[PDB]
Amino acid sequence: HHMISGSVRFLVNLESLNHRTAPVVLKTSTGYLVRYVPVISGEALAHAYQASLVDIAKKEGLPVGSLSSQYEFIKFSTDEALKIEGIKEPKDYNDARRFEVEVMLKDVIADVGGFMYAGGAPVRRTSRIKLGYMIPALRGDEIPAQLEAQFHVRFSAIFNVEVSSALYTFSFELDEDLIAVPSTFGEKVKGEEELERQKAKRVKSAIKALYSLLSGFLPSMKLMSLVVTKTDFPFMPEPAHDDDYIKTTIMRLGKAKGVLNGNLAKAYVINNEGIEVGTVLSTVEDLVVKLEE
Repeated sequence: HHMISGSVRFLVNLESLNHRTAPVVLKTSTGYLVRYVPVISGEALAHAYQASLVDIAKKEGLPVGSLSSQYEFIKFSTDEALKIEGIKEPKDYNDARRFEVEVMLKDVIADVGGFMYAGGAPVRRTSRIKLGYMIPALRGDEIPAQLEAQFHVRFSAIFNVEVSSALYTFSFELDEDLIAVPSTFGEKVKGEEELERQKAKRVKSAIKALYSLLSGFLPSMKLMSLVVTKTDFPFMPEPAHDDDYIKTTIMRLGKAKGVLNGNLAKAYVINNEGIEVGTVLSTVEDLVVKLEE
């Protein structure tokens, strides 16, 4: 299956950021030090992504559900939601596919972003868009000092932090070939013909929704660099911690392609950072257009 994956580096405004935290571990000469630093959750990123997809879908005439249209991504998770949406719950395990397809036909956000209905016969559709946590980018020759300069952490009277911005990174995976494809076991249902007809447009819209995550719910941030891959095998680029993450990504890309017997392995780069790369594009817009091809 074709997937689009990526690793991105953003310069984030600390005032705008400052509340989730996550651990960072430093190996010292006399042991390990664990400190918690501010992060942006994948859930927050997913909300921004899904809100953007709602706007695209409405512009493009794709179906969006009642609650999703209001940027309320309850997404068919309870009987109250189903009543609001006008969808009957699965009557048995064999009705799971009918239900999933009906939900997908009602709401492209539940298709691309997945959903989970808890009930008598539960149905879970995993998200085709997978967004990692956005955490501090651990680059350069003075990593622990930079963390101390940015955050109220000490790796060993209380004043304001020294600096005003920090580099952050996250990674993502979009399983584009699984968009509009049912995930539940069952015999074919009629609505699948209509999903097939809408698939190309749903995929394009999901790719377009990447623009607002990648261009910089979320704090003020500036795109520094990214590498985004297109593979016909599972692949995740290097996290954007080391400055050689783009170079290292291409190395592993080639190796994985051979190991997993792949036919497609394209890589696109945006570099507003001056880092070494070794297809370089100018803007996120140009990336979107290329990923749609």
